Amino acid sequence: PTINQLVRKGREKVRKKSKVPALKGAPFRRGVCTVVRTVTPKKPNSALRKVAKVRLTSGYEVTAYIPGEGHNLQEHSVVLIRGGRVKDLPGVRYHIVRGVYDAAGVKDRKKSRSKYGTKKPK
Amino acid sequence: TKADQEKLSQALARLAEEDPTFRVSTHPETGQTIISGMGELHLEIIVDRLKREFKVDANVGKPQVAYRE
Amino acid sequence: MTLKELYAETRSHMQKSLEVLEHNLAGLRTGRANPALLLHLKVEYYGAHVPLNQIATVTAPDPRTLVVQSWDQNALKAIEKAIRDSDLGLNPSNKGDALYINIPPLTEERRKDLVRAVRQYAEEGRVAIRNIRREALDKLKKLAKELHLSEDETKRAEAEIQKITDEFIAKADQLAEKKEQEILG
Amino acid sequence: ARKALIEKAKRTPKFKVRAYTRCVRCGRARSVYRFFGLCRICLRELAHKGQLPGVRKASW
Amino acid sequence: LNARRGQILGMEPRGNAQVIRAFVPLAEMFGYATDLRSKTQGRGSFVMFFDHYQEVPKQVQEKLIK
RNA sequence: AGCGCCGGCCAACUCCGUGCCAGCAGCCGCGGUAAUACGGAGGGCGCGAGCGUUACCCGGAUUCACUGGGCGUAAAGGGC
RNA sequence: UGAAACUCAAAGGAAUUGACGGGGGCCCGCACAAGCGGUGGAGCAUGUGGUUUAAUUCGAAGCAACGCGAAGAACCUUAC
Ligand SMILES: [Mg+2]
Ligand SMILES: [Mg+2]
Ligand SMILES: [Mg+2]
Ligand SMILES: [Mg+2]
Ligand SMILES: [Mg+2]
Ligand SMILES: [Mg+2]
Ligand SMILES: [Mg+2]
Ligand SMILES: [Mg+2]
Ligand SMILES: [Mg+2]
Ligand SMILES: [Mg+2]
Ligand SMILES: [Mg+2]
Ligand SMILES: [Mg+2]
Ligand SMILES: [Mg+2]
Ligand SMILES: [Mg+2]
Ligand SMILES: [Mg+2]
Ligand SMILES: [Mg+2]
Ligand SMILES: [Mg+2]
Ligand SMILES: [Mg+2]
Ligand SMILES: [Mg+2]
Ligand SMILES: [Mg+2]
Ligand SMILES: [Mg+2]
Ligand SMILES: [Mg+2]
Ligand SMILES: [Mg+2]
Ligand SMILES: [Mg+2]
Ligand SMILES: [Mg+2]
Ligand SMILES: [Mg+2]
Ligand SMILES: [Mg+2]
Ligand SMILES: [Mg+2]
Ligand SMILES: [Mg+2]
Ligand SMILES: [Mg+2]
Ligand SMILES: [Mg+2]
Ligand SMILES: [Zn+2]
Repeated sequence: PTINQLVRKGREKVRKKSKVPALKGAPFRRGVCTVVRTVTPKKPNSALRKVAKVRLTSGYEVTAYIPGEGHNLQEHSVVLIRGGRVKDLPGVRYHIVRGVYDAAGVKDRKKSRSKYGTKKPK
Repeated sequence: TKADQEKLSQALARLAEEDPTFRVSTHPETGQTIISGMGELHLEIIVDRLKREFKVDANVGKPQVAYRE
Repeated sequence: MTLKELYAETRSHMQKSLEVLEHNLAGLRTGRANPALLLHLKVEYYGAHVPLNQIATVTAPDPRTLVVQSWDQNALKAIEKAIRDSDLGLNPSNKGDALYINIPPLTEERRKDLVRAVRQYAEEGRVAIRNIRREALDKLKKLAKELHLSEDETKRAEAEIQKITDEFIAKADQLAEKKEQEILG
Repeated sequence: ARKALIEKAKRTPKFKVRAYTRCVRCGRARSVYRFFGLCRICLRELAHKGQLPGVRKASW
Repeated sequence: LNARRGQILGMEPRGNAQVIRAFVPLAEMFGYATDLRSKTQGRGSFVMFFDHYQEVPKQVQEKLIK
């Protein structure tokens, strides 16, 4: 494009679309669950991953993932959510952090405990 | 019978620091472990989970009349 | 053909549409003490999906809880993952040849769509009835004509059809009326 | 029944019709030649091995 | 409930329906699991929690020792 | 003295359990009875009173290109 | 004139080597043709499918599994 053109129109700047609307500018957001569920993924993976629809304090109600083995989450459970998607679970844009509020850590984690809210063993 | 007795005392040991309401104490006279509890449902899930997560070669009675004098 | 056999045919024809209503009303998460609400559900028995009424025994002892008495403990895990199936949002316990499902007090978000569901199944039943009745008058239009029958006769055959039709309507109205009060209760 | 049946074949039985040749290097109950006592497989194994005297590849 | 060694405390309504509350010793509380089905056509329920201690009558006292 | 990692990017390896399950995953992708990828252990790499995570800004993005991009067939010559 | 939410880990450009073609060209093989005797149909022999059965042992599956592993199952062989 001519130097003249660039003076007239100008190099259009690129916009960064946020990847987490429900978070609403926060690092974390509290919420309460509406469904306890297990959803099969798309190809070529087959399982039943623990997913919990959560209605947040931001007014939002999205689909949240429950990482690790064994959850205690149920309806009316209060939980904290962070970011994080799942490449093979469409719709799930957020992770539920273990060890916060009514969400309790995995039992008998040894490796990588701080990610799953498991205290140090005795 | 017989050599898997030490997994029983180690099975409910994983539940002593996880559920501190019921007790596990052997009987002096007659001599046997009695798994205390709070109710039928309390001592149905302990019986179920051990039989299906911890194998436990075991089978129980059991009433619950647990009298005191 | 004739009259008595047309009425029996009608009362028979309308019954099937009525029972179909009752089927549609149980299989809803009603007061949720119902057993047959969980009786039909897609499972996974040996790769193939099939209704669990050839797999287990649903029985509703107490109203607040419910048991899905099974006879195949490798199917209970196929059922358990099939109860944890998108819908009811319930947390069942399992094994010890047992499978308990307690029912929370129906929320006003679900109570909202429950009544709405009942009346919907209600109207469609009636439309099933009324559409049969018109089938019956056409059975009567030919049958009176075919048989060279009287006029004041073919009038009462209509009213006698209405009598019959207001039968299956009042019951249908009463079915979905009760099933509601169990949801409002 | 492999090791118990080749040992059965060493023991002379109760009646002589039950006499069956068993291979003397692998243990086949079929295709066993009385001239070699082996079998058609252990014939070909040893034919190419030459340890069968005279037995050579035929080609006419 | 009384032939189950029961001492009634009162009744109140709930789901209309109605709730009844009493004191029953645990020993006579086994058949009651499925007995509420035999009576209420499967429409009743219960909960049951422990409470306290007392002194069983000498009819069952002097016969438990065997 | 704790935390993260130890399939490739990217530094750091074996054993057992599991059997397209349970779960990991930032991308490509792992698990269908020999899993350096899942959980544990032994072992190793990296940091240290801190270590990992999420959120956002810039960088790598020469991918809005003034420095410093293009437009025959890849996105793009305006019908004339 | 002309968005987005949402969603995908690619959508593409040319070219290379294969394979395929109800594409072409120049060929060969009892491939068709030209011939001659057969099978399918009949009765039996022999092998499988199925069912049967206390068992009717297992394998072999278009060609390239079916008078095959068996070039000798009354017992033995024989695994049921
Ligand atoms: Mg310590
Ligand atoms: Mg008149
Ligand atoms: Mg051998
Ligand atoms: Mg022998
Ligand atoms: Mg041979
Ligand atoms: Mg690291
Ligand atoms: Mg590496
Ligand atoms: Mg390396
Ligand atoms: Mg190595
Ligand atoms: Mg292990
Ligand atoms: Mg990890
Ligand atoms: Mg791939
Ligand atoms: Mg392994
Ligand atoms: Mg890794
Ligand atoms: Mg590992
Ligand atoms: Mg960036
Ligand atoms: Mg750089
Ligand atoms: Mg740089
Ligand atoms: Mg730039
Ligand atoms: Mg580039
Ligand atoms: Mg420029
Ligand atoms: Mg460019
Ligand atoms: Mg173009
Ligand atoms: Mg124009
Ligand atoms: Mg090309
Ligand atoms: Mg080419
Ligand atoms: Mg060609
Ligand atoms: Mg033939
Ligand atoms: Mg066979
Ligand atoms: Mg095979
Ligand atoms: Mg050939
Ligand atoms: Zn041989």
